[PDB]
Amino acid sequence: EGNSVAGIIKSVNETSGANLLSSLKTIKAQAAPIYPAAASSTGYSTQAK
Amino acid sequence: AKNASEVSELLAKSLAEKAVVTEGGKVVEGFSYVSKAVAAKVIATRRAEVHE
Repeated sequence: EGNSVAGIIKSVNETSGANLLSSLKTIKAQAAPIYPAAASSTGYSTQAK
Repeated sequence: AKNASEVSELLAKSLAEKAVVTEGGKVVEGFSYVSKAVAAKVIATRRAEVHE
């Protein structure tokens, strides 16, 4: 996993001037940190029991 | 017949865009000039790709 600034720098450099502002929220969300989703419950683990 | 006015203009423009430069009555063949609309597109595509 390379860092997201070099992903921002690359994915802005390989973008034409016509589709630039259309594609910024793609690059904004592709370089977001992962905040993992609230999964299914599976309550009361082995050590919790 | 009713498009013959358009036949004449393309005869003129093909001779107009293939125009030769005369200095003293005689032509200077092998003379290359760059227009002020050609050079204004070289400025405009360079002002576009630096603004990008």
